[PDB]
Amino acid sequence: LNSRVKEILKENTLRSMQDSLHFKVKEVQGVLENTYTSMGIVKEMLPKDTKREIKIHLLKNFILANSHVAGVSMFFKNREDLRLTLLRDNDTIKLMNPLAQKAMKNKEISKSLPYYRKMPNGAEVYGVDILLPLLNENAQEVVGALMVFISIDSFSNEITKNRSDLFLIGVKGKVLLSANKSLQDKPIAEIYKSVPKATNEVLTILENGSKATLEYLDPFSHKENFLAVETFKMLGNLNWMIALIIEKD
Ligand SMILES: [Cl-]
Repeated sequence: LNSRVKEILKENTLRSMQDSLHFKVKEVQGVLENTYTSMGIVKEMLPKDTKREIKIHLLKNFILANSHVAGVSMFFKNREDLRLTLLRDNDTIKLMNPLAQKAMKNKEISKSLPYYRKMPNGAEVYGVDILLPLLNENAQEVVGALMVFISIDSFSNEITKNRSDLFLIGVKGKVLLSANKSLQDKPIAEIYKSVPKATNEVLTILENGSKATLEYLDPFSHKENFLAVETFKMLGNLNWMIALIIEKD
């Protein structure tokens, strides 16, 4: 049978891979729908006819209350006095946007591309911004806006601490985080040039927002791998995805 069973063994493995991965994905999700809420609080309170001294603490608290959050920032249309921008030194520091606007012009909220933000010590952090229009007591008029800078790098906790077999992949297939940092901000279609059968199945699932398994010769290991991949809407509409690889052995 050694092939009848090599094939049942395969099934056994991919099943538990997807089980594990599905847990890995649940993890990373609730770490952000917690924030989007622990956030959200913030949206309603801030635009209160309260004071700059008040709101700072409000924001300075919400950063502290969300590890993977690395900064925030505030605007108010003609009340220009109310600009400010708080970031990560190891406490917060105060330092010194057609999307922010755009989502005011909506009252729907939006995200950005991943990008690298230089930080008060000098260090550059990969992250996305999450915009959040600020609106009036009646909520038919647009006040200012908020901006929460989510460190993608902060998720090495979930992604790369003591394992190195997971990948976080965001839009059109750009590796967002991975044990090897050479890959951050490069798209899978070029990292894995060698296996378009594979990257086209991954880019497809990403688009459709689903899960699958498959195999590919890895170009770093030079050996065949099993791959399980699974998606989730990063705000709680477009997908991020996590990948879990296992060398056949
Ligand atoms: Cl993304």
